[PDB]
Amino acid sequence: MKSVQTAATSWGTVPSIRVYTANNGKITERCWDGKGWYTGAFNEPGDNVSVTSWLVGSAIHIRVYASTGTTTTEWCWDGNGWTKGAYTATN
Repeated sequence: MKSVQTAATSWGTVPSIRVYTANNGKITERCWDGKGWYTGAFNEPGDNVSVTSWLVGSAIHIRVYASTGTTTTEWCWDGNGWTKGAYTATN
């Protein structure tokens, strides 16, 4: 059976949770901050997704690795929007 592919990260004690879903070439984001799931700003092409995040003090930083074919693009959240990161790999 086919299925979408997800990746998840969380932080703090509430917690905040972010769940990324790769579905038929598109990666979208659902978010929890303690009071209901909502659709996040992240929307980028990809058939596979992984994620990691870390705090610096109270500030969250998220890195999402979105892959199409042999190309993995890193997307970066550092508090004010998603930008493309420096990640490269020779796949």
